[PDB]
Amino acid sequence: FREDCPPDREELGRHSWAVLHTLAAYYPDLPTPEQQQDMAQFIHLFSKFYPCEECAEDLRKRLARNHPDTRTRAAFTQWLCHLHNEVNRKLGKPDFDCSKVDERWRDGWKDGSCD
Amino acid sequence: FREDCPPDREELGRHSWAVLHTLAAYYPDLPTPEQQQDMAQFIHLFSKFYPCEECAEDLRKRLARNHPDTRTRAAFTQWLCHLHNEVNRKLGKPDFDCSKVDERWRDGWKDGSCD
Ligand SMILES: Cc1cc2nc3c(=O)[nH]c(=O)nc-3n(C[C@H](O)[C@H](O)[C@H](O)COP(=O)(O)OP(=O)(O)OC[C@H]3O[C@@H](n4cnc5c(N)ncnc54)[C@H](O)[C@@H]3O)c2cc1C
Ligand SMILES: Cc1cc2nc3c(=O)[nH]c(=O)nc-3n(C[C@H](O)[C@H](O)[C@H](O)COP(=O)(O)OP(=O)(O)OC[C@H]3O[C@@H](n4cnc5c(N)ncnc54)[C@H](O)[C@@H]3O)c2cc1C
Repeated sequence: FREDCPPDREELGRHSWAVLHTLAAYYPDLPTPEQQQDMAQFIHLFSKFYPCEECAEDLRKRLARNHPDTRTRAAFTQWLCHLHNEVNRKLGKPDFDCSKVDERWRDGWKDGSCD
Repeated sequence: FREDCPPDREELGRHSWAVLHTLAAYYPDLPTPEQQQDMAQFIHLFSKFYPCEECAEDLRKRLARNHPDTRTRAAFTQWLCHLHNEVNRKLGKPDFDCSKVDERWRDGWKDGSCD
């Protein structure tokens, strides 16, 4: 019941996926070379400091198997959605439909259910 | 009432301070030179992509005025608490007592109110 407590692994995960998907949703459609480098490196550095060891190793192996595609906002928001679905699958959670990621993390649902 | 909606600036901020303070709380007490460099750069890259423009410019000016101290976990968790209090003050919110940051973001309150 006490809200201002350290978050657990699941709470830290929800915070972290919200931060990552939100950063992705606003990344440029046409990023410069340096922004593309900087986002890849951000993701790398995120995985280095993520404080759940099991999460982070798993994750660093995932990233080795599937490198951040930061060429454009489309590629990068989708890449990150595919990444997050691998973690969902690993954990027995259903796939998120990646075609909804702009709705979910930038624009809101088209039916107006977020307004 | 619909929970799976894009977060607003305040919601994105709570997610983001939770992610940052949590990363800090678990940073090493004796980080290697490369970890020290990597955390400074992480913070820099975070400020580059943070998607609230007003938040980010403000923030990039703050960081120019007061560089991330990543020499140790003590210095870095405190630095980040001081940073977050400047944003609190800017916004008319009261100071967070930085002496509580291990309790709040790693260990839980000493009275056991998080157990
Ligand atoms: C980088 C990272 C690695 C992690 N590794 C582990 C691990 O190894 N083991 C472990 O137990 N936990 C791990 N976690 C935590 C875990 O993924 C969940 O965050 C936590 O279990 C809470 O799950 P949840 O059901 O609340 O939804 P979350 O997975 O946290 O998702 C939050 C919301 O995002 C939306 N969403 C779901 N999937 C996608 C998607 N593919 N794309 C866009 N939006 C989506 C949905 O609205 C969902 O409610 C990791 C978290 C992160 C950020
Ligand atoms: C980097 C960054 C820059 C931002 N810039 C702006 C801006 O320019 N303008 C704007 O309107 N909003 C900005 N925000 C959002 C803003 O700071 C708040 O997150 C948002 O207004 C919600 O505030 P809150 O009252 O819910 O608590 P938050 O400030 O989000 O804090 C969440 C919790 O952290 C704990 N806490 C509070 N202070 C500290 C501290 N100093 N150290 C450790 N723990 C603490 C408390 O438990 C608090 O409830 C920024 C957010 C971030 C992450």
